[PDB]
Amino acid sequence: GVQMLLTIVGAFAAFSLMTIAVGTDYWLYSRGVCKTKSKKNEEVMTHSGLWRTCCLEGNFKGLCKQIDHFTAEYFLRAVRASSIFPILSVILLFMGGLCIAASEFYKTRHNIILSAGIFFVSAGLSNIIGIIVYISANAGDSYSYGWSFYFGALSFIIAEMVGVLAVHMFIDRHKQLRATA
Amino acid sequence: GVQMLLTIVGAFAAFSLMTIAVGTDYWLYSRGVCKTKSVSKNEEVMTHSGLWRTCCLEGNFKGLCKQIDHFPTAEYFLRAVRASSIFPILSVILLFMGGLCIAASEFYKTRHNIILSAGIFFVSAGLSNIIGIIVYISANANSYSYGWSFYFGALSFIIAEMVGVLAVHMFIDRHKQLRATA
Amino acid sequence: GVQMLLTIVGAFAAFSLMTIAVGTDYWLYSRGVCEVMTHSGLWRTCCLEGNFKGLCKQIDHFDTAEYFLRAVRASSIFPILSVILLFMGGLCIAASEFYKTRHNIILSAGIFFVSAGLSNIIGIIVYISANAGDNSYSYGWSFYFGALSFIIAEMVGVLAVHMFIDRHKQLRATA
Amino acid sequence: GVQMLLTIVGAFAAFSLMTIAVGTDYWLYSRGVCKTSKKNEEVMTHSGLWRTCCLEGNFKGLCKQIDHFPDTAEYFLRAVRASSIFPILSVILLFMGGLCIAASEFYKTRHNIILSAGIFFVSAGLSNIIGIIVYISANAGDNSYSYGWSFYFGALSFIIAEMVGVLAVHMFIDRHKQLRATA
Amino acid sequence: SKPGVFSFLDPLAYEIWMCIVFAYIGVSVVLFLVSRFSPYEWHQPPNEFGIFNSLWFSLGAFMQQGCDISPRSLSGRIVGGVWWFFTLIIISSYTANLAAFLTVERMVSSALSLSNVAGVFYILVGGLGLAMLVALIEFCYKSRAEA
Amino acid sequence: SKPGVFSFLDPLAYEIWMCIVFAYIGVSVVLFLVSRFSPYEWHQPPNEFGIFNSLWFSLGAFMQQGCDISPRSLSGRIVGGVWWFFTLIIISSYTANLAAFLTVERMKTSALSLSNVAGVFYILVGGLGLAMLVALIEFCYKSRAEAK
Amino acid sequence: KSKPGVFSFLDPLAYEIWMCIVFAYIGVSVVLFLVSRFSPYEWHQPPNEFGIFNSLWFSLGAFMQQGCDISPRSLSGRIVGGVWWFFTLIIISSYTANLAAFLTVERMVSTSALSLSNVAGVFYILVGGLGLAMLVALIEFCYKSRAEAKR
Amino acid sequence: KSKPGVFSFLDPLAYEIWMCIVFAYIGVSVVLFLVSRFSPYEWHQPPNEFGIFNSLWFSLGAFMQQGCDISPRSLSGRIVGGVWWFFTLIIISSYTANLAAFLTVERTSALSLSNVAGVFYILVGGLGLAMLVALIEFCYKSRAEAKR
Ligand SMILES: CCCCCCCC/C=C/CCCCCCCC(=O)OC[C@H](O)CO
Ligand SMILES: CCCCCCCC/C=C/CCCCCCCC(=O)OC[C@H](O)CO
Ligand SMILES: CCCCCCCC/C=C\CCCCCCCC(=O)OC[C@H](O)CO
Ligand SMILES: CCCCCCCC/C=C\CCCCCCCC(=O)OC[C@H](O)CO
Ligand SMILES: *C(=O)CCCCCCCCCCCCCCC
Ligand SMILES: *C(=O)CCCCCCCCCCCCCCC
Ligand SMILES: *C(=O)CCCCCCCCCCCCCCC
Ligand SMILES: *C(=O)CCCCCCCCCCCCCCC
Ligand SMILES: [Ca+2]
Repeated sequence: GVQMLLTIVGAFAAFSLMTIAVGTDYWLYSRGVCKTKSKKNEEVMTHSGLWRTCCLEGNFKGLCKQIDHFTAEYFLRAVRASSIFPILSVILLFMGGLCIAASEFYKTRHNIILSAGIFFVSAGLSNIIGIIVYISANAGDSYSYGWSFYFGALSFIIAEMVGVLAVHMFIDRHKQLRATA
Repeated sequence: GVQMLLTIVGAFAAFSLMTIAVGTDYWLYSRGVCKTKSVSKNEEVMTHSGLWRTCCLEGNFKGLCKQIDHFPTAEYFLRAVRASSIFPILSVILLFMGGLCIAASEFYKTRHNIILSAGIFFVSAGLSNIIGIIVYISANANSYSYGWSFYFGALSFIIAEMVGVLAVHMFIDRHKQLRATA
Repeated sequence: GVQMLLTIVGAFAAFSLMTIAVGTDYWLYSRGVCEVMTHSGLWRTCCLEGNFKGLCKQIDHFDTAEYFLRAVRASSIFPILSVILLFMGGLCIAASEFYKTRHNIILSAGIFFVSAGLSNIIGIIVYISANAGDNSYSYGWSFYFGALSFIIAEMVGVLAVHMFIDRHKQLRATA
Repeated sequence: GVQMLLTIVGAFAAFSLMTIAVGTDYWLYSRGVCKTSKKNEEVMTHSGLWRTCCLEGNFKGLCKQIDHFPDTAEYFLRAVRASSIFPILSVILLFMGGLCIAASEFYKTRHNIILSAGIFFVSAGLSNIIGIIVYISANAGDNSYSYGWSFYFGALSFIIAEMVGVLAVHMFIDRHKQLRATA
Repeated sequence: SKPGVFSFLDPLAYEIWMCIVFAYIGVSVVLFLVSRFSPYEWHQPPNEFGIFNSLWFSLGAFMQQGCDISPRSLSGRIVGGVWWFFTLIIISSYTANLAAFLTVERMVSSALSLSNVAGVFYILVGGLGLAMLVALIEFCYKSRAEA
Repeated sequence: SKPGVFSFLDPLAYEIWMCIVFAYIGVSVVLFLVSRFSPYEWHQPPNEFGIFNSLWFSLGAFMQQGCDISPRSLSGRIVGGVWWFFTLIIISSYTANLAAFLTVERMKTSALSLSNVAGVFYILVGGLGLAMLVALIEFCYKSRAEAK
Repeated sequence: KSKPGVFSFLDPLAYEIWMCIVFAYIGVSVVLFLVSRFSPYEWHQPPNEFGIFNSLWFSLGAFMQQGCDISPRSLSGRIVGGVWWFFTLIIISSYTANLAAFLTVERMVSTSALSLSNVAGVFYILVGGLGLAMLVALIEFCYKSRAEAKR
Repeated sequence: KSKPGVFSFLDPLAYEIWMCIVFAYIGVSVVLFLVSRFSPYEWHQPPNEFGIFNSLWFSLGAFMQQGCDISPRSLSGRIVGGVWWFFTLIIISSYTANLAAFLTVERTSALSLSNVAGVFYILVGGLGLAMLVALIEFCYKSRAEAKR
């Protein structure tokens, strides 16, 4: 059905975008250092990401380092470092996709669709917390966001929309059943 | 009945309390002078004032009242509206015409449109009172306090509005009986 | 019909008011030079007082946001778009007589009038955001004429849509 | 019944937690003198409603009596936080509500005893709020101050009293619905 | 220096607070009059704005709380409109004068404490005890009457 | 030190009131139009949004109050959705600016007085006068015309 | 740096007021419940919809200015909504007017837009409340489902 | 000299607080939809009017402080409604309070049209979109009917 195609296509997109966001280094465009700790100190335009930063110009152009991420202050810092939420969003979208995959091979199990709905909606919710934790921490420690930030931001919308679409399929399953009698 | 009793009592009370207020001079307990044409020192005493006169209360020159100097283009209008006290005086007129309506309502019976007149007059009288209080407060604006005269108008307001609802209720009930005979 | 009559009249009134406004040089009463009081307009500034009395002069209309607003005002599209859309509403009302069957013509008139008012309310927000962008100023008859065209256009717009709503209504009744 | 068992337990719980609150001396944890010639005092003290005893110092456990009269109109507060009638009126009301509930399970048919309990619990919780506000609004008049477990018992007692009040009304409603059913 | 109990009534003057009760009483009597005086409207009441549901509309309007009845007559739809503008200007003048009180008290050369809002809490617990009195009294009457 | 009767309008400039009144007519001749122009929704009207119930909803929204009617179509929720924003921004500006007008007493902080907001009553009590003049002309008409 | 706290949106009002709003909201919701439904002379079927649950909701809505659908229709139940609408009015006005005193006085020290960090605690509560709503709704679905399966 | 901008009514709250009010509006709405109509047991005609499109309108009227015609009547749905009315409250207060700080201390005259000239555009634009959305449906519904 057309709804399943949009759900499958939308599930793929939401998942691909988020994994790209978590695996790319274009979350922010700030001024900073690209060289390591070790001189000729100099602040250079850097395109930092969720994990590693990268030099955008100069003689170290493209050299990429590891963000030295480091009490409620520490809690947020730890959450942001590990980035559990931007990965838990990836995880939930993948789990949601298996449920849609499983649905075709278990037509009598309607619950398996609801699970995809909940997974997708929960995935979007984790992504919001990832965004907030990212920014909130990003400010505690001039700047413009890159595409990776907007890939995860777009992933939120797609996941919510696919979650809505998945919930509607669940209702339709039960709705047809009820009509039979 | 019981209804017309409450209305007639209320209508009379609102008229009395709003003729005393206009006619007495205990509206505002300020601190000023009640004398004039000072010969050739500056001394202001406590003087209860009203709509028409300022009267001393302490020291010498006691009792002595002096017509308030009302006029001593937005402010021109305010002084004129406050120097004539139309709104406080309009309220006595309306509350009186409302009384005439309740009286007539007995002789010229089966003319319900005289109870509605009564109710509207009483409601309009309350609305005049609000403006005459705002104008009064706005115009007069050390320490100052408000006296009984002021709390009579402010009480003549409620009593009137309440007589207004009673007179509207009587008009409703009158017409409802007509819708019930048929 | 009474409603059809209060539309033609209202439409011609709105169109007349706007056409006068867009061209009469009496929009703003400020102090400048063609420094003496002047009766500015939408295209020309004329010296109202003192010497050279009545001499006129084309207005000097000159981030990219600043430029943008300056241009849309310099060209006065919105006041003149409103002059265009009111004319089309007028034509549709006139053509509505020729074709009693087709009722989409009055609805077109309705949309034109309503949308024409929206072109005024935008020409009154670019002419106020820019005269201040570059006091004792005061607004004038030509201005209010414009504003009055809006009101008459929304009202005529309601009349047009009511005529439509009623025309389709009678069709339903027959059935 | 189940709805009654909770009411008995809830009445008892509310009354117990308020009596302990009014008696214990760990309402507030502030800095003050635990003793009636400059005295290097200012030692950490824990105060209740009538007694203030320091937590540390050479006077490990020495207590004292709060002085609540140390010019007009405001006085009325100093005299409502000195008799502490609102905390004490809340104890009395909760006790009276328990009597009603207990009397209810005996007489029966009366139905209006179960309601009375409902009015004696909801009002008890309402006297408690006023006592809480009066407490806080009096200390402010007189700042690391922290609250102890006697304050949080009087706060928890309020919650249990309102819930028993709902429960007692819900039993009154149910008694009357049973009457209407037989009708 | 400790604030007064009924201090939350100080941004607006007494004269405003007293004229806000005379306007409330005068908008509800006008709301009711126009709503029900006409016998050509009754066909069962025309609306619901009696003397009591109009005192609730005016109060609900003032406290920025959506009412459960809206006037549908032309006359009644004017009393409601001039009482939504009044409310708007008056409620935006307490919040904007309170923010002027609180500001100039800081820059003299801190969060609000219960001392500042002691009054609202009292009034509240005094209207909850007044409601239980006005509800248990009626209950006594209706019960003593059935006897 | 000499406040005006209508000094309650100072926060916003004159042109922001000449345009809150042109936006209110606009958003009402659009709400009505989009709600009732269509003949494929009628049967009895579709919704309670004529040209009078629209001019109310808009004067209900701008006053932060509510009306029993609420747009139910996509075309009607857009209108009602952008006028619920053009309200939040303005009703807030008016406050946030009035707080500026009262903090910096440009020519310590005194209480507001009746003379500052006197107009807010001359108008109310004028709308209670107009309301009674509109209610009675009806009664005066509906009575005589029917009695005839 | 002076990094603002997570739960800093609650600065304007002291900790006492906040605790006392929760206590003055539980009371208003019990008294409303009582004054409305305790009297059986009104019942004919409940006379009002103000059950304890629908009272904890009217009182909540009222506080957040957000209007609701139910509204008291008795003299008693109206003295509980009238003093609660006035309480609500002063408290919300005193939060906005003290948050506007802080933000100003700080602007006079010697850009300025509020930053997510300032009010990041109102997003955590939101996404947390959203997830509790999706838990309260499934433990109900699950529950009801098991019953249907056994029977 | 700093001329006011067009979309300067969005200054009090920063960029990341206007993007996250859109990510939270789409989050509340979806969640409200789900918790209300996912249960097959409550169904039967739906139990509540909180479909997806009616959940995007409830969550919008809440944020704009206006009222809607539906209030959730379930525990699940009433939690979403309550954590969103609290969010809304803190954010609409933080805008009025920050705006006041922006107008009180300039780092105080009547607010000028330019200062809000941007809201009035979004209004007209919304009104314009509204009419398009309406006439497109009409056009479609018109031909498709004659084609029958
Ligand atoms: C069916 C449910 C309802 C759906 C319909 C809801 C109403 C549509 C408008 C929403 C908010 C109002 C418009 C918000 C405009 C924000 C500002 C803007 O357009 O952009 C600013 C610009 O980015 C600066 O650089
Ligand atoms: C079913 C009818 C009833 C429905 C009920 C729905 C409840 C929704 C919650 C509303 C506001 C929640 C406010 C949460 C405030 C949290 C405060 C906090 O976390 O404070 C931390 C710390 O203590 C600071 O010092
Ligand atoms: C929907 C059908 C019924 C609608 C009923 C609407 C009633 C009026 C509502 C609000 C306007 C209030 C203010 C009106 C007057 C403001 C203008 C004014 O008087 O301005 C004076 C100023 O001095 C000039 O320079
Ligand atoms: C239809 C029934 C509608 C509902 C009816 C009940 C609603 C009550 C609402 C507000 C009460 C406000 C009370 C304000 C008390 C002010 C106290 C006062 O006057 O204080 C003077 C001050 O102490 C000198 O210094
Ligand atoms: C019949 O006559 C019974 C009603 C009369 C007595 C009412 C007693 C209760 C009054 C209301 C509760 C007040 C609580 C105050 C708490 C501080
Ligand atoms: C039928 O023809 C009725 C005509 C009479 C209409 C009277 C309108 C009421 C006037 C109310 C006045 C209110 C203000 C009072 C103080 C000036
Ligand atoms: C039946 O088995 C009911 C128990 C299962 C409940 C599962 C709840 C999942 C959705 C809520 C959690 C959301 C996580 C993300 C929040 C940010
Ligand atoms: C069928 O598809 C025909 C649709 C016709 C749509 C016409 C345009 C809609 C309204 C636009 C209004 C613009 C107002 C602002 C002008 C500056
Ligand atoms: Ca403010």
